[PDB]
Amino acid sequence: DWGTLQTILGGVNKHSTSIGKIWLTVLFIFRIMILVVAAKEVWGDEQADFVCNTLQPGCKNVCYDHYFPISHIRLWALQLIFVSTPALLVAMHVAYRRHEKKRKFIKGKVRIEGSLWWTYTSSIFFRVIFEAAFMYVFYVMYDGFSMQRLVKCNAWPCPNTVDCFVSRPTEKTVFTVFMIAVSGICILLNVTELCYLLIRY
Amino acid sequence: DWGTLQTILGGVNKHSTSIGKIWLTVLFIFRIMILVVAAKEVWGDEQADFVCNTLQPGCKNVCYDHYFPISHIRLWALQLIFVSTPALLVAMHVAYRRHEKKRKFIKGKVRIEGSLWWTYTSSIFFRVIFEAAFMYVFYVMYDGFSMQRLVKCNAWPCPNTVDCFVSRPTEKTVFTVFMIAVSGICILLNVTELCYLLIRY
Repeated sequence: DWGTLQTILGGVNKHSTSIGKIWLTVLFIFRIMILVVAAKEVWGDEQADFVCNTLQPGCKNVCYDHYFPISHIRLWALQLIFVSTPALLVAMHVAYRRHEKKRKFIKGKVRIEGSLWWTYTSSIFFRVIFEAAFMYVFYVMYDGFSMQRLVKCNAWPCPNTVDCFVSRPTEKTVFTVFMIAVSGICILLNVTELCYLLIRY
Repeated sequence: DWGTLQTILGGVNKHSTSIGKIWLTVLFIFRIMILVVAAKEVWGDEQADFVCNTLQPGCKNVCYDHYFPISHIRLWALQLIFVSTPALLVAMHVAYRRHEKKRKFIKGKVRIEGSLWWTYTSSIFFRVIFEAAFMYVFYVMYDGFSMQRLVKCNAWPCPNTVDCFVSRPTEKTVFTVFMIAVSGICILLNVTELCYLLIRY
């Protein structure tokens, strides 16, 4: 039930008029499509085919870890999770509060644009707080903007400075580009919607 | 030319009357016979079949060394070398000084019993100084009087405390007994001759 149901509440009835309402969510899908291709495919090798040229037991495991603390595809994953949260927390805040107020005062819209159009504004703030909280780590945590073919790893139990080599560090980067590019694009659409709610107040 | 020539000068013409003159040298031969059996036969394995249960590169080499600094058969060897030295230094001091004084005053025995029976007394002192200098190390250097089946070796590059195992540590000990026993026997005969030169002065 992954993706089809998030839209049943995520793509709600009739919220705003900016052409960036759907655009942002079409990417949200696109962006989980690109990742549901990367993950199971290019990262399986991450640990397996990660070769350290040393016979020294401890080394290779320590050399992956010290170098791949939260692997990319689990970061990408967490991103799509956190940045998914505001989207579904709001949609949850709506289908609850709207169903509630309605079926309670029918037997016995200033607060529909009040309560909900307001939490949605802070959501849009949250979205870009996350989309940029990770975009940050993904750029600061991981030694520049990509990964090299080999790394020189000083992991504890290696003898002095040893070599190690990653698997397909280009294919791995390629997908770090797209996912970082679309991570920026999906930042602007998010900030344009935070901009439009700063223009008319 | 090993053994047969040391006797040509070692077992000289007519030195003393104690029945321990030949006895000591018959052992000297016996003792190089037992060692010329041990060495090439039981010690080849020392390093080869010395097994340390660890995958840790440095370890096994360091575990032999830290534990077998001057291997037994090279000690035994050095013994038979040093304790061989006084025997052949004297015999050398004789066949030289005797050949010299003779062929020099023939054309133009108070100093034969003086010079030579005196250096021979200090030789006998030297013999038992060596025979006991090593007998000492061989007992102090090597962790008791024999060797265990396995050792627990803390050699640097092992992970913590590792096991290792020696080759035929009994056959190795067996020959440490004989060679240490005959190292004691050959001490007493040496000291009995230093005793007989202390009795009549």
